[PDB]
Amino acid sequence: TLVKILHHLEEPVIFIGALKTEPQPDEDVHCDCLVAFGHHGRMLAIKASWDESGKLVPELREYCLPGPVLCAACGGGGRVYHSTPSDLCVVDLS
Amino acid sequence: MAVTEASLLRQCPLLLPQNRSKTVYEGFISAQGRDFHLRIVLPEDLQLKNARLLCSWQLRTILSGYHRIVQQRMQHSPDLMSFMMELKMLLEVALKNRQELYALPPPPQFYSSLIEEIGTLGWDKLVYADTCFSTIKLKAEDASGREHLITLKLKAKYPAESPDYFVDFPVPFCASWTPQSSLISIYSQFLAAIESLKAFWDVMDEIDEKTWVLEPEKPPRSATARRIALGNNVSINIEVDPRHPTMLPECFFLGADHVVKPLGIKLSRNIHLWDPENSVLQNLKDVLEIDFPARAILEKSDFTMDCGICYAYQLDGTIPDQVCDNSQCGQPFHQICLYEWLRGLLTSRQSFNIIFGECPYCSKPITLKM
Amino acid sequence: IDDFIGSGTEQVLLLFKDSLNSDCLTSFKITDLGKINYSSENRYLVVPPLETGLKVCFSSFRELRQHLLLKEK
Ligand SMILES: [Zn+2]
Ligand SMILES: [Zn+2]
Repeated sequence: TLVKILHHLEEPVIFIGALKTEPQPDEDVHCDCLVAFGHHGRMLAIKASWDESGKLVPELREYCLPGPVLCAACGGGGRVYHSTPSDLCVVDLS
Repeated sequence: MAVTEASLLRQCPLLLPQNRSKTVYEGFISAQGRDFHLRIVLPEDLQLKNARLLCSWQLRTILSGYHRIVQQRMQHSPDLMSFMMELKMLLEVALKNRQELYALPPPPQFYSSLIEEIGTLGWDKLVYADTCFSTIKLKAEDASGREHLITLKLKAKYPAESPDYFVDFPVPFCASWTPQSSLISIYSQFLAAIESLKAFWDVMDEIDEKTWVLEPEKPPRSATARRIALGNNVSINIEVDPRHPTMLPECFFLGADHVVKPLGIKLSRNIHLWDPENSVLQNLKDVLEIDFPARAILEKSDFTMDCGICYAYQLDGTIPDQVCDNSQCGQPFHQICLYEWLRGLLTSRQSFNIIFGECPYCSKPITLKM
Repeated sequence: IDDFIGSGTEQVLLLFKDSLNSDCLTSFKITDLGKINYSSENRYLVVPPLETGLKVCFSSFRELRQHLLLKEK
């Protein structure tokens, strides 16, 4: 010199990243999925479908994982390591 | 009702007209024990040709991949009544397609009752439980002292509906499920099936030990067929009836046309001396007047017992089966490989399911029946 | 009290009396009060699924509380 709204989780945002689901070494991996976390432990996931109508449709999930999530990161091969004040847990999207 | 005074109340109880002019509805819409938030603005007049429809972001997620259907339905649908009818029926479709989002176990009668019932069984029985508590796998022992497992896959309601039972043995298991039936009930059914087959298990285990079982390898419990080796590079396959195992099975031989003739002849002449009070092996040995080899592995380890076309043992299940009617070749082959060869030759001619023509190695007449 | 194993989780170390030997940290007892226990499977089969059941049930509980506040609004 415009800004677009995607989902609006009701609770605050903690981590945003991206994953390689269906991982069938290189640093730049062409990421298939998109990930966000809430504090209260709503997870969001997005994927490309191209299924049933012969056209691309956005596949949303919206999970409710336990505990106030405090932080997270992404491990190679559609894995997310996230942490609640009880334990450090993992989620496998692959 | 007919009119959308009472019919609207009866079919969207949870929609409260906010304005005097019934123009702004708000509230909830019901589907599969689940209310979703919704605020459905009409114009000054009752026209859905032009109408806003706003949602909860939870609802937008579940109506992704139908936005066009909804927009079409708004424009084409006469009244609001029928609109809501169509919208609900479409939510039933959306959720029932994404059925993987569901099956939440109730806290009061699930996690407690299943432990009570497993206590009723015995904890030596259970071998696996899933962290969703969805899958369990349970164990039982024969009079023989053999382990047979059973997987259940269980829903949000275990005791209401039947659990999905996956069990090894070949005949279909039937489980009389009531809401009053339980893990001990269906376990007793499994033991009943076991003790009924007991003879079958004993016949096939007796086979696996005391003869060279060839064309199942690491056999399942479902398997009724048993390609036994005898001599070298001739075999007999054997499909046995579970209900009457000791009874004669459907039986036939692969191998050399000059080797197999006398075995068929001897079987025909001795088959009356079949007796279902002996064992399978104890009848075959004295019917066929022979003994078996117990895994001739050490001596003929790398003798080239392969196709002699592709030079492989195990071509996608396939075993070297088809041989030469010749003392000097005796060369085994595969069906697939020997067809693909013989199909080409100018020498070869085909009858109904038969192909005549030359053994690759020795150029003598060899016959293939598909 | 600390993680001497290198599991991540804390353990308790207990040192018994010096009457045994004039030597430091002889006669120890290391324990988690769960599974880890050092010193000088039907049981161990059903706890993780039951804990996951508790966590799922806890998530549902909290979800319904949220659902209920919405209806009040
Ligand atoms: Zn030949
Ligand atoms: Zn071959």
